[PDB]
Amino acid sequence: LNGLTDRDLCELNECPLDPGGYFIINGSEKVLIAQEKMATNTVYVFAKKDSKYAYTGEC
Amino acid sequence: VLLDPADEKLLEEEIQRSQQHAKVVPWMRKTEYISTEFN
Repeated sequence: LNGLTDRDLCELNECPLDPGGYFIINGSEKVLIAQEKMATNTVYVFAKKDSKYAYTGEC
Repeated sequence: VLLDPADEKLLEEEIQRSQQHAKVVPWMRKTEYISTEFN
């Protein structure tokens, strides 16, 4: 469905407005939700005062 | 016949408004419908 015209999308019975970005898995439309995380390879410093540590650096 | 648009206008009784539809109003656009030719 790539580089494909409105005429062709209509002829495939598929929406021209459909964004994309989802999977069909057993005839179900599935989206992968963007999971956030702490950035890799980047040093951080925090105060876990609830411990033997006054400060912890992390990577 | 010998007649003029100046004469023609005089045959009517009264025929000779709200002009503000076509105002600029930079905060007011136009509408969009369903074509068959787009991105």
